[PDB]
Amino acid sequence: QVVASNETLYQVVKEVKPGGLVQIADGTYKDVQLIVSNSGKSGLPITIKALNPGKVFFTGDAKVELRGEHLILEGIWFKDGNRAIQAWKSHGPGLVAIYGSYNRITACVFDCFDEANSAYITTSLTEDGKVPQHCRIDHCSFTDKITFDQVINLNNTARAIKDGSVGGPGMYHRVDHCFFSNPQKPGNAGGGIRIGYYRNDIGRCLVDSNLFMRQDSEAEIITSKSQENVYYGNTYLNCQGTMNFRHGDHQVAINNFYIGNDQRFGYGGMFVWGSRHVIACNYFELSETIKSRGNAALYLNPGAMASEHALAFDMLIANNAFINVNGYAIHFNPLDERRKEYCAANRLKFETPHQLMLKGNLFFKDKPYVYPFFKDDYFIAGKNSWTGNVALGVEKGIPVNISANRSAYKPVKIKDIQPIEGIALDLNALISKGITGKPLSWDEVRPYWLKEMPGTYALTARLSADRAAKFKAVIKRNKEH
Repeated sequence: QVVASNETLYQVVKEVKPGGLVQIADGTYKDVQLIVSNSGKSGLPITIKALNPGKVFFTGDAKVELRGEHLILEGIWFKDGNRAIQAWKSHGPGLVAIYGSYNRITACVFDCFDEANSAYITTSLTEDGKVPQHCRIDHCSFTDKITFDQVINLNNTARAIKDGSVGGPGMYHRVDHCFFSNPQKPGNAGGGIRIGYYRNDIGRCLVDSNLFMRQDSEAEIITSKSQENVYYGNTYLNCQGTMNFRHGDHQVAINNFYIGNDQRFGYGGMFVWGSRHVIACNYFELSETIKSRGNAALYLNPGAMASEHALAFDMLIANNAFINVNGYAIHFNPLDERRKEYCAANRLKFETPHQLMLKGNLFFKDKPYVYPFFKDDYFIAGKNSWTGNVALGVEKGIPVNISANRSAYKPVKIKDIQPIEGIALDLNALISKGITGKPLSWDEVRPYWLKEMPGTYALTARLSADRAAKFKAVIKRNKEH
């Protein structure tokens, strides 16, 4: 039914049956506490949506909890928030917390909600330990987030000092067609998306067709902290950070576009920890790279095997293109001084990237940038294998024999890559085709009912006076007194 107030909303949701449809009348729902405990059924989900998306706003000291299964939240605009700053925390449930499996949140807008630290959307474990699975977050816009923690957290474990060989279960969630553009916070303040927490956690989540435009929250655009996650067809435009395989081996990044097209900031990028990854058909064209990280497009982490800063080794880097990157195409030992010290302080064995299979990659440069294609201060003959790559425009930087014949460049056929269980993608076929399509635009991801881009950071790299003030206050109270 049609509800026009928080109370009637609460009541109808408490009575709604599988296949039900709850439509929220045009208006503002202030301090709304939407708790959905009932469940829809496969093929008969319960849909809660604005009667007219774009005219329903959830505001104030609000909160949404999707606890049942087979639920759908659609066409809601979250703004003018006021949650208590002393009641919410990073690593806690998000503004919208999904505790049940098979749930979907689509065509919703989150725009500089409030000052309470937390993610905007999270999948959270119930107090008894159950892990949500098969959820989808799509066609949602996340802009001008001025609070700590990621925009989205996909959890399969509770935060703990850790490292008991145990690991979290596979989630099988999907995040697609979303828009992320948020201002830069100091330090490890939470980025765009986090999946899992430690290397023993299994993710098997699909993140595809998302547009990150000036997603500058922190150093990490995406901090993938679980095994077997697949990142496909995502566009990262002028983002001050890198898309990372932070914890967990065997991760996949295929046909993503990393583009930096101005000189305003340093952009990225992918920083890779761990082994057995598949990094293929990605396109890197960065006008400026990140100085603090080593000025590169692809960073391969030096360190101790399977540690907190897992050595990056034994992986496939194929059919990628590094076009006019103003920095190294590939840095083989970024942050090595810090990593060495870290290993020494933890009695770990410091090692450097090796057993890398670099096949059919294109490295090209014709602009007046000064960086050779590669940096490997620990180069050892034969530690890595190079086959079918092409490089021209600048010195390579390392003693490797590579074809300079561009007209003969051809992506390589790969056919021994096992697909990830639960994810319907033919990895061998996708890699073999080479790089397809091009960067995604706003119209290709925006909520069907939304015409204009919310917020101001994406197009101006600036926050309004009111939002800039709140942002400083948030940052200030989180720093030493």
